[PDB]
Amino acid sequence: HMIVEERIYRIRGGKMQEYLKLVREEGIAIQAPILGNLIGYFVTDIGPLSQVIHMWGYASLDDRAERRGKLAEDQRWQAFIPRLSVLIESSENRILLPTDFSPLR
Amino acid sequence: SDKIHHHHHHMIVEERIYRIRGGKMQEYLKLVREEGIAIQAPILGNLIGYFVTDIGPLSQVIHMWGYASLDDRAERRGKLAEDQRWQAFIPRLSVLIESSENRILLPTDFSPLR
Amino acid sequence: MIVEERIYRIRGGKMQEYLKLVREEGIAIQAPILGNLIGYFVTDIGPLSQVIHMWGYASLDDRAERRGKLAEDQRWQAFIPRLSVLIESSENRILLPTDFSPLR
Amino acid sequence: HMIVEERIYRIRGGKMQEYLKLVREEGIAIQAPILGNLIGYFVTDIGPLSQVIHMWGYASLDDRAERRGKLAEDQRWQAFIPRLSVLIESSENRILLPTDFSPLR
Amino acid sequence: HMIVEERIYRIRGGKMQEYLKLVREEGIAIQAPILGNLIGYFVTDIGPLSQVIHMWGYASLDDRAERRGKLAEDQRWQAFIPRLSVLIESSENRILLPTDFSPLR
Amino acid sequence: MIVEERIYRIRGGKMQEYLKLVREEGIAIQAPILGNLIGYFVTDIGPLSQVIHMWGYASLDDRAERRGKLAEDQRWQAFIPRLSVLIESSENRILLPTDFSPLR
Amino acid sequence: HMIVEERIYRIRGGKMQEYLKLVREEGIAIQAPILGNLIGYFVTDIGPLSQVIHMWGYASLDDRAERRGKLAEDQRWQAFIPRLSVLIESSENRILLPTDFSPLR
Amino acid sequence: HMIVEERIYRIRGGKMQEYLKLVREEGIAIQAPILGNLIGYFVTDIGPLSQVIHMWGYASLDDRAERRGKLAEDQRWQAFIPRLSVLIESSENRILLPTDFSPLR
Repeated sequence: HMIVEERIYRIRGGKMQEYLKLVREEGIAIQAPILGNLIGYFVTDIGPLSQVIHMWGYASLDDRAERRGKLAEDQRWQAFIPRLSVLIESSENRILLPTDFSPLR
Repeated sequence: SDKIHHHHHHMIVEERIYRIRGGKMQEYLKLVREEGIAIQAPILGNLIGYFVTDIGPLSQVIHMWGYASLDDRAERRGKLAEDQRWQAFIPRLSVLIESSENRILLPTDFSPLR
Repeated sequence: MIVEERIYRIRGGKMQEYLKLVREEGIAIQAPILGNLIGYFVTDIGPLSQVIHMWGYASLDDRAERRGKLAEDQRWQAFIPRLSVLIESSENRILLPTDFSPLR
Repeated sequence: HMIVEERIYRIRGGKMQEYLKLVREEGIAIQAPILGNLIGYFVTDIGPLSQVIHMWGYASLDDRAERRGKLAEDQRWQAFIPRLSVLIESSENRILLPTDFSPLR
Repeated sequence: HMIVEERIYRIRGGKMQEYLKLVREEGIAIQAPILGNLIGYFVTDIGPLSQVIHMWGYASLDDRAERRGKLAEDQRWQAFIPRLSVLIESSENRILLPTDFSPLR
Repeated sequence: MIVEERIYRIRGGKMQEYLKLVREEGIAIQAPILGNLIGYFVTDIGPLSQVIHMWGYASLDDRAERRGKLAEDQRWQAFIPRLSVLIESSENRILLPTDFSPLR
Repeated sequence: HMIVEERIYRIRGGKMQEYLKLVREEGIAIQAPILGNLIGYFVTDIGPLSQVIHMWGYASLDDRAERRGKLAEDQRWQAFIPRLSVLIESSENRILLPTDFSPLR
Repeated sequence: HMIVEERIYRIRGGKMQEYLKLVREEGIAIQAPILGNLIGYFVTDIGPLSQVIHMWGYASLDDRAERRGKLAEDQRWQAFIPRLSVLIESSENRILLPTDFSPLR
């Protein structure tokens, strides 16, 4: 019943530490409460490089939309997200459905 | 829900991403459900998640594995290759896989899973 | 309203076969259940042996519910394996119409 | 019969709302009458992100060429398009032929 | 002004010589008179491998559609193409517009 | 004979500037030294903001020598930085015409 | 002087061991003498999977052309290659030029 | 056995010679001792272009992780790497396992 969103960003060359600092020090404190279930947050060591992956869990897809909606209109997030966006070269996401044998489910 | 940490333990995460052959998803899943994960998990030691993509690249499976180091990973993946039940199991699974790739992810110090 | 874009690559030589299956059996089953087929296309210039189809929904919940109904439908279950063997690759995405999209 | 051109653009990080404002307030009023049959204009929510997709109907490809050539010589479009273009990281297109069971046909 | 179609096929591993034989001995003799203007036909030696590229000249895209439609209706092509298509793992095309300094224009 | 296909993606908005540079300055330096320009194209349908140019050579050692001469040419060293800044990505490949290829 | 060719293959799922068995026991004894300078032969453990990479050293690309010609025309190679090819899903290559600070050069 | 890492970078258009100057004159002297086993360093001439490839041999992935840790911490490297990184458009790595019949193994 739970769904997982995987977000995958390609960060501009040289800007990774900048990106992590903003999220570590400001972004995540705003975003996590609202979205509700940060599962994990990663920087790739082997594979595609200058890559961050974050996973978020949700009770449903319309719970997701409601939460993501609340985030988009949060004033602090509105101030924050333009500063992060300028460091992102490309992004994509996908909806993952856990199997009945997934520990995250 | 929330996680709570008091001391660091070093951990890496492997993401494996397979494109399954059209028409084979339920067969792939059934093999893993009924046989493979019961062999695989105890040996590799820390399964994190196992997913089928609903929006994105389709006929796609994604699974995550926690390890202490990359040598620990190598040690455990070598035990798995060496396991007799696995040797009989993996050829039946591998034939259903069109493509595969993996990568090593390092959790940030603010990752709940870490 | 949201639009799901599904994009399939079909096995070389099997395009007419795929379309025949959909035309004569699949779309009759699929369309009433899913509700709102927007378009169904074969690529002529671009990635080739490519089929693209678009479906409208009220929400992602609504989509999930309808597609679950489709997965549970006996005719679909008998049909989809014949179609799946012709699909070499597939992907999809969710599109939000802008406020100036004539389709919105 | 009718053909559909699908145009898929990757917009620079943080510039999506800027891009939309230009199209909403200027571009589309110029472009649409000349090109003739705007079918749809979308932003991707799940999949490749910071992506816009727009579809244009034409009676034939020679007619597409005539109309896109007209657009390119229009003096308002010339003044407009460079302001849009600096926000586009990547672009591509394709020619879709509707099936006899496509509602859009 | 002329247009050029570049068609790009990836051939199944081990099937190249078989693919080339079919085209050399059966296909191209049917195909070229009907499409009208075969420019070049190539096998990649360095790059994506087991790849053939072939380039076709047309006066216009409507002419292309008219000629490609005739090819599709031709009895000999219809008995032929299924044997070639089974060898094609993947395909794509694009329409190239020569520049005013292009030797081919 | 060998054909090299070079395929460039041009930064958004910079196409006309790329073509102007090559038209008025670049190709007059380049073609004589490289020796056999086959074609030069802009993609209208497919990957966009895309330039494709084809070059004929007697062999790959000849190519290496000729592209070597080009990179040492004073005029070309004065030109190429202005062109190069406009190219967002690039790739090339070597194509061997078949025995039934008109261009051979 | 010396050029490097990097060949990168994707092997059909489940066929890796069979592919290496063929190359180890029959292929490489034919191939390597004729091509002259096998630098290295690898299987990918992290990255794109079910992937082999082999690097060949050549004095020049004309010498490569001549030698690859000889290989293609070799009777032993001709008996061997079809059996390997059936296991190859896709392939690609590129020419690498060592820098003046490359130990391999 | 020994493991090989292949690092593959796409360099910004027009910045290649600037990239090589930095590595040739400063970077490689810092980096090669600390990592210990530079196999090769290449620029692609035919294939994906504006592409740099380098290879590093290691005894183990842990030993790799230790040496990359030392490399990261090195103060001369911290001053160098931001200057190189600004020229890199994208990067990726993979771990290769030499076959038992690879000369490099």
